[PDB]
Amino acid sequence: QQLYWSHPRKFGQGSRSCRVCSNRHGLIRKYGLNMCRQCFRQYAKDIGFIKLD
Amino acid sequence: MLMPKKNRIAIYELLFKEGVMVAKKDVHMPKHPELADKNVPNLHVMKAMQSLKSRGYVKEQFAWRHFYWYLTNEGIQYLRDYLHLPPEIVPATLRRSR
Amino acid sequence: MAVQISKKRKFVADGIFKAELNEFLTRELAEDGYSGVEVRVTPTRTEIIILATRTQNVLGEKGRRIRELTAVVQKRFGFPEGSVELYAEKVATRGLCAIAQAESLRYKLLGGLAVRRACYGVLRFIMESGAKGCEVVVSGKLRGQRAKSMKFVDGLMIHSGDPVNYYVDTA
Amino acid sequence: AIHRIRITLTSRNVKSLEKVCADLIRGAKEKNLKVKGPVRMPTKTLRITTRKTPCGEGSKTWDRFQMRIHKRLIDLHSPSEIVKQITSISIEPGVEVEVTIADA
Amino acid sequence: MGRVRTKTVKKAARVIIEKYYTRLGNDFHTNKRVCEEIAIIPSKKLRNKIAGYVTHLMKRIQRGP
Amino acid sequence: PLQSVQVFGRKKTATAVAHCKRGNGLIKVNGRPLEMIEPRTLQYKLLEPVLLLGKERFAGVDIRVRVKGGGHVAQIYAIRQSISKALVAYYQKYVDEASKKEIKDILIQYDRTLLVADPRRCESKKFGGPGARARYQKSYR
Amino acid sequence: VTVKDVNQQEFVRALAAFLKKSGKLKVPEWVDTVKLAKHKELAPYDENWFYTRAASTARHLYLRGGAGVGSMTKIYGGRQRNGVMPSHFSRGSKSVARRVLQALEGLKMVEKDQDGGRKLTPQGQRDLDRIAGQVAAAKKK
RNA sequence: AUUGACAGAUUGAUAGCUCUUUCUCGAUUCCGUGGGUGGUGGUGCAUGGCCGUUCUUAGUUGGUGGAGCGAUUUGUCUGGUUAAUUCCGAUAACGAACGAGACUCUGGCAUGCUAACUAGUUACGCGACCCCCGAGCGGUCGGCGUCCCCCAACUUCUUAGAGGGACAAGUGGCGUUCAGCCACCCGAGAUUGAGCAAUAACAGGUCUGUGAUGCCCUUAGAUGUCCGGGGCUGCACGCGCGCUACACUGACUGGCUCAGCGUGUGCCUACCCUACGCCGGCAGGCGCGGGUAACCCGUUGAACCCCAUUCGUGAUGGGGAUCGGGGAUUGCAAUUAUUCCCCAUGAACGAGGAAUUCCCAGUAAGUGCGGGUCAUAAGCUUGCGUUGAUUAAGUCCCUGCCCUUUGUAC
Repeated sequence: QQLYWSHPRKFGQGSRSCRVCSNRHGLIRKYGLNMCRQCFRQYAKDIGFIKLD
Repeated sequence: MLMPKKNRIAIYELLFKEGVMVAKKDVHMPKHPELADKNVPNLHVMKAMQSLKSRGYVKEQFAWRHFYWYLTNEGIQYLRDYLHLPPEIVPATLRRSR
Repeated sequence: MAVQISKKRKFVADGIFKAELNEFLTRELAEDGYSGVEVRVTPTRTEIIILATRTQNVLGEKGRRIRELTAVVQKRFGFPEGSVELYAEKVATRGLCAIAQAESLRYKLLGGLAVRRACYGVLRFIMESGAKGCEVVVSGKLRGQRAKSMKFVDGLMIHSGDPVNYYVDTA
Repeated sequence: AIHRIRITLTSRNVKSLEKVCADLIRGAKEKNLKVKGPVRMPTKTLRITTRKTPCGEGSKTWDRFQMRIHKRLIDLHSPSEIVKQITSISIEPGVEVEVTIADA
Repeated sequence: MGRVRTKTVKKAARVIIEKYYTRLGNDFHTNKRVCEEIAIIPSKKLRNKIAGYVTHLMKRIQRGP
Repeated sequence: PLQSVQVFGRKKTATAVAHCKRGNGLIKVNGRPLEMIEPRTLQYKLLEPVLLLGKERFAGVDIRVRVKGGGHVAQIYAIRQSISKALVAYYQKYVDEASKKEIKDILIQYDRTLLVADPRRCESKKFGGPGARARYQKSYR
Repeated sequence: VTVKDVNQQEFVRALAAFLKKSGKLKVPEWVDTVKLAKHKELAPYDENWFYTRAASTARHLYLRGGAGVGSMTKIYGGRQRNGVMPSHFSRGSKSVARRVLQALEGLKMVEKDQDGGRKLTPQGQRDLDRIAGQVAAAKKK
């Protein structure tokens, strides 16, 4: 019971997930995006990012 | 009609108090955002709502690991029956438009 | 309370919020004729304009669905009570909206009208609406189980350049 | 009270931000006092480079998603009522306005 | 070894000279501003090119048709 | 009324500003004379303009120079351009134009760099390689 | 004549000799044994190095003030052979810088400034700028 | 009904998991059936989306007309021209669409304009402080650090606005005296470098990015899920991108001295950048401060370079693998060495066979520093500057690609 989630989930790629897909690989952590790199590409336009160069 | 009574019944009342209710799809939250009377966590909340939906007394939308439970009229009538509430009640949709 | 987060980070977070809300509105008001959100913050208030065709449907009965959506938005994004308001505006020339038309086609396909004919009609509608031109692509398993693609096209179109950014509404 | 009020217009768009800046200067000239012209700060470039590929197995090609961000701050020597009248006008775009009281 | 004019230049210059032969002259920077006035040329570079071909046609006109 | 002229030289990212003034012709960079700066093999460079035009042309014009950015060589090429440019700008304004023209001619025939700044600037790297133009090695087999 | 008018290399030699002749610095116990920074394969070959770098710190302080220990480590930084891996920066030894700065403090060359970090003092400005004048009056070379 | 339990045996476990033995929500349950639900299970040869590639070259398309029984063809071309199906010009075609070009960002020119305490200040004024700071008998100068605000003066440097700015526009040739090419003047000489990028494809990759997803499988002794441990790092061997080198155009030890993109806490789940002061040889430790940032880090005092060192062609002080002993930090935990520091050890390697990669201008190469991942953190990557070559300015020989004619049993 008390040991069900009892493993240090404070740091490293166990803890941090994406805020959209929720898979825990290739997170754009920079500028607090915290989203899958594929997800980022998906939404980028809405976020305000734009490919100029 | 299930589980710890105090938790479940508090969920139902919060769902009635507002028209809607939300969660986050995150099993491990010994608190729940909003609510927070005593643990009454994510799950219990989330599993109640899924039970509601199955019997057809609430609707759904998911969007970015988060859940959005809009409540039905038949659902409202189920909740009022459960909580032996008066016929006036006013859930949430009263709101003066103009 | 007294945070004042980074000018860098804040703008990123704002766009992220805007994008999540766009998804949720797309997911919720799909069938209902959703055509975008146009948010703007103000002193002690955050107006958020829903753009759609069937405005009566998005509002609901007597004022209902809009109120449910405001409450849900309040609950989700950490907004005070009366710090946010959903304003449904009717889309001018719904034909020239691409995402509205892509929805209309999705609906038609779900109903069971032929893959061609629904897509052809939609194309004819957007050209009557007064476009420079169009390009409508349906793809996947169009009869049998070996994936093909339709590609109904007309008029003046562009792919290259910067101008594509603001001259073609894509969906 | 008269005090050294500071407006700070930050935005993602340039044209919209400059238009707002111009309108605030016009409003300051109308209700004459002072200005200390709109100070262009060095624009930042919020940049993300990612792989175009989902998965690993194309030729390795990269996106370079930019996001520019501009700050025009404007000094002013006035009372509060005039500032509220000015700053209430020039809204609808994404221009974030931050009005500081005095000095810092 | 490079800069040939596209038809989007050439057509615009010919059309300019067909309507405004009188305004246009040999000196490039005069008629560079004429091209601005009489025609809605969206970009600066394109304008600048058109005028360059306009000058070149003027020179051809000043020496038979 | 004083005769002040503040003129800049450039090379990659080296903004050397030489400042001429009605003086006795010291000519010092940041806070020190032209006999240090201290890449030293390139001393004749930062001397060149003075050596070409002589002390007679400089004579009555003291020049304080300030430099920042770039690397050692780029800074020298900046100051060398700047002090010569400044001298020309002084002669334009507070002497006579025929004298300036003569100085300009004497400089250019030596090197056009003394007045005209190179546009050359560091080219940007593109993915798929360690530099701008070079690519990462291909494996093939 | 100031210190900037002198070729900084032959300045620090003369300052070091000055600091030896004075003989009231406070060279600590280690000097012989110590490495000098995590950079280095070896210790200094010049066995009375402390005097030399003390001089070098002082002259740095004259040129740029407000220099803390961290700032003194940064200036005495360099390449770090990882050997089989590629090279990187490494900041110089803190303690030696701190001992040098405390030694100069006892001399009354320097004084810890307001807003943190060392600056050299008038009585220090004396010695630095005196020996500059000595170097200038060595010979015309 | 039959959810949830201190023992003690057992157990890795302080898993009420079990056997034992007291009690509990009290309407939860257990059993079917329908049926869900989950799945980094299978299937990319069931699909979507997204990439990649063919294919970075100049290519692709329909309407109407003409030619053919027709598949088709013409348009979309003999010729010149161009980077270009770019133009000029020819003409059973006519008049169009995409692509290319234009376009967007960037680079470099503006003593022009608008601009400033979060730029400089800029030169003044030196109002000075300031001590002999120095020159100098003393005045006047040289130099900074700064103490500076504002009722000093502005925009040369600075930031970034909107303008201008080059067009093949001038002169000379060459060219049907068209399209254009070459040179030279003025001055950036059409060419700074990216971004975007057609038709039709491929049964390219991706179901392990998605609450995009069909079907199939599995579904309580679970392929669900969580906890402990291990593994993905195992070494007769073979290949691929890399780093370090083989030295004296060097190594070491001092000294001197110049950057540019960035990034940064008070967070989506627990923590940033760090100045200054002491303690520690060193990694590091302890104090106090500044910083949601042109404000603090930060004149980011980078490396190579430069200038004095010694060393002397010896597997040498080149090289720094392997390995012994100790010490630090990160962490819940570091043994199969997490990283870092120290002492010690001191391998092959004396420039690499057949092969084959990449590149033409601030490029190659050297050289460091940012960003990414990141508690801990780059031999990778993606950016940044700093130093700065040789050689080309062409050709189809190889390898390929584009058009035309041609042959073809594909």
